[PDB]
Amino acid sequence: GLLDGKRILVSGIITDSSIAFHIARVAQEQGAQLVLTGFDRLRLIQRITDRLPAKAPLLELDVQNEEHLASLAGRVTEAIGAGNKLDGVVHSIGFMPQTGMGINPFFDAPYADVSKGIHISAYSYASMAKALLPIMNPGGSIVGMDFDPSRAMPAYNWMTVAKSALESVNRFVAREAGKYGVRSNLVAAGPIRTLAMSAIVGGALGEEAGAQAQLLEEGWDQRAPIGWNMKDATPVAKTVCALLSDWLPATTGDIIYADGGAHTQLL
Amino acid sequence: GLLDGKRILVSGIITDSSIAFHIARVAQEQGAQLVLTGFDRLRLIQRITDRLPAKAPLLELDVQNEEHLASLAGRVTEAIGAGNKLDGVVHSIGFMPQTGMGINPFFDAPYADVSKGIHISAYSYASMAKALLPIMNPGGSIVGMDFDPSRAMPAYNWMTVAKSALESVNRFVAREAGKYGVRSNLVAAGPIRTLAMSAIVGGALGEEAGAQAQLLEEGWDQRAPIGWNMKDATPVAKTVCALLSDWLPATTGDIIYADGGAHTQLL
Amino acid sequence: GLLDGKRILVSGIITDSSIAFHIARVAQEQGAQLVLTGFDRLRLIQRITDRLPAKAPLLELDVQNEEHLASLAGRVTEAIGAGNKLDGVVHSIGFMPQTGMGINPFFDAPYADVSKGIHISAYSYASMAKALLPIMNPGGSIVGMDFDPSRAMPAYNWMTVAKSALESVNRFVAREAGKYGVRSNLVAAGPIRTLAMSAIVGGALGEEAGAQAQLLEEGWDQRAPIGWNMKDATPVAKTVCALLSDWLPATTGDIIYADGGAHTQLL
Amino acid sequence: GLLDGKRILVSGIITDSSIAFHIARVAQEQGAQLVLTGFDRLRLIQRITDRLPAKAPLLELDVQNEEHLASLAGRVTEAIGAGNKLDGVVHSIGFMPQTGMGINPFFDAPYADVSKGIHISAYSYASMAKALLPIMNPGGSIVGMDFDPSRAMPAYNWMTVAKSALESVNRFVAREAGKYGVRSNLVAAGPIRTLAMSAIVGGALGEEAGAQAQLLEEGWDQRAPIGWNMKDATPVAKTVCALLSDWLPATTGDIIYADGGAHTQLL
Ligand SMILES: NC(=O)c1ccc[n+]([C@@H]2O[C@H](COP(=O)([O-])OP(=O)(O)OC[C@H]3O[C@@H](n4cnc5c(N)ncnc54)[C@H](O)[C@@H]3O)[C@@H](O)[C@H]2O)c1
Ligand SMILES: NC(=O)c1ccc[n+]([C@@H]2O[C@H](COP(=O)([O-])OP(=O)(O)OC[C@H]3O[C@@H](n4cnc5c(N)ncnc54)[C@H](O)[C@@H]3O)[C@@H](O)[C@H]2O)c1
Ligand SMILES: NC(=O)c1ccc[n+]([C@@H]2O[C@H](COP(=O)([O-])OP(=O)(O)OC[C@H]3O[C@@H](n4cnc5c(N)ncnc54)[C@H](O)[C@@H]3O)[C@@H](O)[C@H]2O)c1
Ligand SMILES: NC(=O)c1ccc[n+]([C@@H]2O[C@H](COP(=O)([O-])OP(=O)(O)OC[C@H]3O[C@@H](n4cnc5c(N)ncnc54)[C@H](O)[C@@H]3O)[C@@H](O)[C@H]2O)c1
Ligand SMILES: Cc1ccccc1Oc1ccc(Cn2cc(-c3ccccc3)nn2)cc1O
Ligand SMILES: Cc1ccccc1Oc1ccc(Cn2cc(-c3ccccc3)nn2)cc1O
Ligand SMILES: Cc1ccccc1Oc1ccc(Cn2cc(-c3ccccc3)nn2)cc1O
Ligand SMILES: Cc1ccccc1Oc1ccc(Cn2cc(-c3ccccc3)nn2)cc1O
Repeated sequence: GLLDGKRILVSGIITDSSIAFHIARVAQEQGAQLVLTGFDRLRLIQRITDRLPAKAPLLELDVQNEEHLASLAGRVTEAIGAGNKLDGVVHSIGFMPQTGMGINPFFDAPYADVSKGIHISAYSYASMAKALLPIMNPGGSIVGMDFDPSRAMPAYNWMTVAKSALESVNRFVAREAGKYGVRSNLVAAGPIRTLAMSAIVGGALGEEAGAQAQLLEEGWDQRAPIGWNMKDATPVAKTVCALLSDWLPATTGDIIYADGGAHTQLL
Repeated sequence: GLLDGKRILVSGIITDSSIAFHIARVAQEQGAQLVLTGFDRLRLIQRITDRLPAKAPLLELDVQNEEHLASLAGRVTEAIGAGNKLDGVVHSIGFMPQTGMGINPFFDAPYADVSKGIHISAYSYASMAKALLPIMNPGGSIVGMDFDPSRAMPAYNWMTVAKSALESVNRFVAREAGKYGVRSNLVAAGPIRTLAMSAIVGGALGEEAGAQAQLLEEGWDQRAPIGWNMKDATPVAKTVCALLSDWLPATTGDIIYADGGAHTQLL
Repeated sequence: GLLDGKRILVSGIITDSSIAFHIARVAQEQGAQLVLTGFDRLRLIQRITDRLPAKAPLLELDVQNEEHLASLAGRVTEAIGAGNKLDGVVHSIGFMPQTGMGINPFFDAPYADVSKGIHISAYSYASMAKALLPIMNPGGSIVGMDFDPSRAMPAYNWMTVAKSALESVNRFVAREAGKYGVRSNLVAAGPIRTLAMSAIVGGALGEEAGAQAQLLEEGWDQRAPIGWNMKDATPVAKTVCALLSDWLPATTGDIIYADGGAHTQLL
Repeated sequence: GLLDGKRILVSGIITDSSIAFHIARVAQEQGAQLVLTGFDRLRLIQRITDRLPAKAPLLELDVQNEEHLASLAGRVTEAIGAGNKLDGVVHSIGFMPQTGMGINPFFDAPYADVSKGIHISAYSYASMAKALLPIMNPGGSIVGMDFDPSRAMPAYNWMTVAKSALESVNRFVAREAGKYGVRSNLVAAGPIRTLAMSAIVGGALGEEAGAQAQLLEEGWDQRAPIGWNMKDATPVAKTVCALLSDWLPATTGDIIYADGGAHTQLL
């Protein structure tokens, strides 16, 4: 059991296909005690989480609500029992208005919208560290989720630009985080079939949405030396737990690529 | 002459210390017929432009102003005579509330503020692109000003994150600018003491900021294999003018490091 | 146990301060049955390995010897018993003649000598993948030691170049090793005083070179957001064990930074 | 004219479709006094060099020839008149045995051949810099030819490794030419149909060469935001002149991308 002891916060669950779900599962399979946080559809996230191995707490956290952020360390400490601190925080959060995604012209998305995506997808990583680092033991990890925005691509539009700032924010978080002996990292996963995969990126594609298999399976399974599997999230979960473990103890402000090696290949 | 005949629009002039002032001057010397935009202190900017070698038109461009961007389309054409287009555009524009800068803590920066910075620092590259690309001739360049943000650093804080996104946006303009025959690039300059810079370097933004800003400005020259001068703005103006020219016709979505080679060395 | 049941070959031990030795000890601690290789002073190496927490077989491997490579495939299976195969291979091997290193100019190293360093430090990575992939299991892992050569530096000179090579070779091996079910990566470690290093650090390879040394070695702890101490190889000896394990299953051709996060920071 | 009165040494011409040939032509149009260096078939190079828009001195230079480099500064001074110096060096030199190219398996290229490949196409950039830096005026430029080696790719095999070091070397020539006030940069060009393309890459690629070649132009013009045409060598010739002129006066140890901007895009 790799994450034994280790109390870990885990945000961004919505379905049993949602990335955070498998991070949560694999964590529990390795002896982690969890605290999970939801957003908007709580009765529904609630139903989902019972499928996880252990009975685990569920806090509400709209990452745009300044009140939810203040009362966060509060609500958490009362869930793992005061005295005990957090060893891990997982940030699997993202949103971006459909107006700056897929076939909708890049120039046409308004800043009002792109701000919302950037607030949730990237800034919220720093605002969560503010909230949680206090209630964290030294040697514990923060892990956030990233998709390689280092090159531009069709569809991913303004979410590329957001994830691009996520990366930057993550290198500045690892400094504040290090003051407490805590690491801050992102995992750059390949594509995984989840809700956002199909609803956000999927719907904003419209007619040229048959692209999603050409582009993708082209840029990933074809490129990856060990193959990629859009239907298999356990790889990226296994990788997220490695950063939560003590086994990458000198890695911080970094990005790990769980993408089948596809960013290191051109063809 | 170099930019002979070409019609370049240049934004971001505020003083004669400003990067935009030099890009403008060096341009004019090479035969560029200009158009300028300023922001806020228009009468004060009017004074400074008359110091440039030749007289050039001046337009008001609040980059946050929805009206301005829209009419900007026309106001320019009315300024160079309809039946004439721009063969280049320079975006030397930037901002961040003294809270995502300096001694001011990284976490303390409110998103309300971090956004106002990003709106002006990064997004407005796409703003101007959509605004102006219709009145742009094939063969033209768009050149934005950038500061190497791939690594974190003290004080610069949320401006790094904004510059980090501005780079990602640059690659998504490159794609749309490509329709019209235009290249999109950033010149990553090293530091020049200006209105914005020298403010935080004297302790106005804290004594511990001006401290960390020495180590930067000094250690930069050390690394630069051909040296670095905070006071000479001419080489970056010269480099920006090279992209405006006919001489880099295979560069787009890309970044040119005009930093005296500093980013390539470790010590 | 982490490598519980895995049978890993570890090259490159020469003292009890070699990055190798620690990788091997930590690997043994986690339940990994081992096989080792040594070079040159084989008699003294014998002494060293015995101080390991477990008995391990020792093979001779002059990575330049085109014969040693040829038999190596077989000599190993002989050492773990036919019908058994390796679940991991480690490559902590490197060498550069004191002419492309130190007070010695960059220009003065002859190609004869530069090549020797490149044969042992870079090419010899594919050398061993060739020799060993046949006898490797699926799920297996290849890991070799890297030192961040993306930016140039004083003194390291040609070993810098040979790492830039080694980095590229790693991405190719990944393609070939992917055929057998095997990931191939590099742990990019910070500086460790491991004899090899600590030689130049005291004035052996010049006093001005040893000067430029501690400016790096200390410039590191300052940059590293969680700090970095050069006398402790246990953080990196673990990050190697992370890749050998089954917890990094989506990563190949990649480079992991166990450097205390100093490659992410500028200051 | 752009390079008026400047004296420039261009190596590695061998056809009228060689890249160094177009670099020569375009420089002369800008008004440069050239000095060329060929290799082996010096008499045939001579027939080709009269095709140039001017007459210019042609020397013999086997970069693998200890005598040639040794005499090199000599027979150059002699051919531009003494008291005069160089302002420009173009390094357009490359080679790798067919054994480490195309479909010829990667592990099977012997280090014997992989070494010759490096030395010539990589090391030689440093050994020429030594040869000429003495005889260069401050303000000059050394320029190399590079293919983007950051990600791996089919066929380009061990030549990816050479170019992968040709960069690491170029960052060390940068700081030794720093001493003399001279810049050292590489131009990463896109694919351009030349002799080497057809003989070494399309030669060691079997019957399926030319098929991958037609499919590369397509899948590059695609990725390029401003398109790309393999038959036109002009744009990369124009980019290398931009690096010789005064106009990128603060760019050294760096790489300029002349690929139509394809590396910044993923699809
Ligand atoms: N599956 C992919 O292809 C993929 C690959 C790499 C990285 N990512 C990133 O990793 C994460 C995983 O996303 P996913 O694939 O699981 O889709 P998902 O929608 O199932 O998970 C994303 C989560 O965002 C949460 N969320 C949305 N708005 C919020 C707000 N205002 N405040 C707090 N939470 C909010 C949702 O409740 C949801 O559970 C995201 O950050 C995403 O951008 C996804
Ligand atoms: N000073 C340096 O050392 C340096 C180095 C590298 C990159 N840069 C970048 O170059 C650009 C400008 O640098 P600078 O030294 O000239 O700063 P500056 O303060 O001297 O002038 C920059 C411009 O910001 C403009 N601006 C602010 N808000 C605006 C808005 N809402 N709408 C339109 N314009 C607005 C101002 O009007 C001003 O003219 C920026 O993008 C900056 O990040 C500066
Ligand atoms: N010392 C550090 O701080 C440091 C940091 C990052 C990466 N590295 C890398 O890690 C590896 C080893 O570093 P180290 O700290 O263990 O120093 P070390 O000298 O103790 O280990 C280097 C190895 O070179 C081996 N060697 C030389 N020629 C050989 C050949 N022909 N065949 C087989 N082995 C040969 C030696 O036997 C020795 O074990 C290298 O690849 C090196 O560049 C070292
Ligand atoms: N062909 C492309 O599209 C392309 C793209 C990016 C970079 N490049 C680079 O540009 C340069 C030239 O390639 P090219 O397209 O002009 O092919 P080319 O063969 O027409 O020119 C290459 C030159 O290398 C010379 N050469 C080979 N061995 C030599 C040696 N031992 N000493 C001195 N000269 C030697 C050749 O004789 C020839 O003149 C190389 O560095 C190459 O890798 C080419
Ligand atoms: C949570 C969230 C909010 C907002 C946006 C996305 C999102 O979640 C993600 C969903 C999928 C991916 C990866 N991805 C994209 C597409 C694709 C389609 C077309 C072109 C190229 C990529 N396919 N696989 C990354 C994500 O971050
Ligand atoms: C217009 C504008 C508004 C708001 C902020 C910046 C800005 O413009 C810039 C001005 C100078 C630079 C370069 N730079 C960095 C530093 C430094 C500072 C603090 C700490 C360590 C380094 N000094 N000089 C970059 C800019 O983007
Ligand atoms: C195995 C081997 C053979 C030959 C040479 C090196 C070598 O191995 C390494 C030893 C130490 C390092 C890390 N490192 C570099 C320096 C340093 C010195 C001068 C300037 C700036 C850095 N100090 N610590 C990396 C290595 O690859
Ligand atoms: C001078 C020299 C000696 C030896 C080898 C190359 C060389 O020079 C070059 C020749 C052509 C290119 C461009 N390129 C690559 C390939 C390709 C085909 C298939 C897959 C992936 C790449 N096709 N076109 C680049 C070069 O640097």
